[PDB]
Amino acid sequence: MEKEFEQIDKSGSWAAIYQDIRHEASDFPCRVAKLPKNKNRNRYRDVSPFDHSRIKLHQEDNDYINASLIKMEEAQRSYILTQGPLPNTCGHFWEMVWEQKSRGVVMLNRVMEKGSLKCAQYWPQKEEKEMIFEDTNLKLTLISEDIKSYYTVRQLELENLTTQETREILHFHYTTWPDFGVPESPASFLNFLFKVRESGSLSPEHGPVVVHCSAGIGRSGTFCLADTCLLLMDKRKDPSSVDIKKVLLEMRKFRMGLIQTADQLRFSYLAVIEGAKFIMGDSSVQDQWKELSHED
Ligand SMILES: CC(=O)N[C@@H](Cc1ccccc1)C(=O)N[C@@H](Cc1ccc([C@@H]2CC(=O)NS2(=O)=O)cc1)C(N)=O
Repeated sequence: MEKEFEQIDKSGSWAAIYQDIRHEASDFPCRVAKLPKNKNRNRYRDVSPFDHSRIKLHQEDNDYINASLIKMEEAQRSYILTQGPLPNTCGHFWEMVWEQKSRGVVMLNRVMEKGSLKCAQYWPQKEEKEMIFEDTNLKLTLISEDIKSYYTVRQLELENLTTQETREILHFHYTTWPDFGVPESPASFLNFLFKVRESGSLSPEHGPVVVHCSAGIGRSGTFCLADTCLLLMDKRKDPSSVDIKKVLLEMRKFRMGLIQTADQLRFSYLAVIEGAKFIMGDSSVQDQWKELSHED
């Protein structure tokens, strides 16, 4: 992929490669997302979950949520990519986290971006102001948060009011990744991803991590593509066979539009090439990424 990257850069063909991918991308029915009754459960009329991979709420009322299960078989990791919840779907969103047994939530957007609301304020900002979602009977409380220069890690307590159970949910919020944009640098991106990895949120012992931005495809796709590619090059006899474009197409079989710009695709290569340094044997890179990320 490194020789690929150079040749692509050299030829100034990113937009061409990326466009080929959009052309080859799977096209699956999204009937349920399109039902008349779910119009208000969709943030963007053009971003919908495929029927075969959509996450189903365990409610007879209406089991719909704009969320997709990206099940990467070879990499042995699953991710749920969903849109930034709407004012009326925050209860659904947390019902999904409970039901799917997720341990962590990765937010890659801010609620307001470029003067526009891109996602509801679905978690409490103040410990004393917990949130109650009456429709799904859940309760969410902020226990503590650890704010860094470009991301914030929150410790939340989700309580299922019906069953009296409590679970700790880790919220990993990347606050400076712009819409249709790319992280500041590969190190800052990788320092964030590895933070998520180290927390244990991505382990098979837990349900799929929930990843989202505003539409749940651009930034979310980038994050997931890099993570998956890094797992692949660590599992394969030949760490060089990993084809980023092929992996992305694999992911697009579960949710549409993953990776929204040719530059986000380029950034994914950069991110994976650098991350490979850790995969291939040198753990020191991690410590180096933290320095370059300047989280303090
Ligand atoms: C109101 C609305 O849905 N507007 C639609 C346009 C539309 C489509 C069909 C009919 C009428 C209007 C709309 O803006 N959709 C958005 C969908 C969309 C929103 C946000 C992104 C973001 C890009 C990124 O890097 N991260 S992300 O949160 O996935 C990516 C895609 C768009 N196309 O930009």
